[PDB]
Amino acid sequence: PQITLWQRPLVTIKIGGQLKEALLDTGADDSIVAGIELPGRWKPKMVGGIGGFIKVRQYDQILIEICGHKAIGTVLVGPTPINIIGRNLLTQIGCTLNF
Amino acid sequence: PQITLWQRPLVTIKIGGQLKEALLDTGADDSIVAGIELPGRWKPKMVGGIGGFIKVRQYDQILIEICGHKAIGTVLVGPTPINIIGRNLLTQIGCTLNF
Repeated sequence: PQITLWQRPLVTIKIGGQLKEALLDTGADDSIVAGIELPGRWKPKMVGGIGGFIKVRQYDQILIEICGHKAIGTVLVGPTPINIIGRNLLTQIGCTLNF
Repeated sequence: PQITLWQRPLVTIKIGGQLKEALLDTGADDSIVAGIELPGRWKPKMVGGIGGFIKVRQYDQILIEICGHKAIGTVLVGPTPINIIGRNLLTQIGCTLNF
């Protein structure tokens, strides 16, 4: 689809059996989700933004479905304000910025 | 132009006479420029980010030429690490997200 940015670009995701809303974030290299009790083995990652820092758990090869498209990447379950689908999953679904 | 998200969407902006590079951020409602000179008056404003909240100065009607395109809007000058061009300017230039 084509999303006009006058409205926050929140889309629906299905991850590990849970359904939650996530914002497509072109200014995010990584994807961060909160409240998703994910299975498996996890590594660390200290990721950062403006404000500073946040401690997240790095889970790899997690199946995540973004508005009907499936992609497999690195999902950081974190203490974030909103769910973020970063570029690492946006490239998978073929997301482009146009103007 | 169309931007592929494999690499960060960094575009050149001409702001207040200065040439700088900024990130086209769909997940940003506001634009923030890392501590640079902008002449005049301002309002306190504070907005949230992942891992925080930062104190910014709300400057209005600041001209920005985002990749030759002119746009006049709100630019916050603050302690941010990366310069962001949020939806308040991306809507003006007609930026959409596509997949």
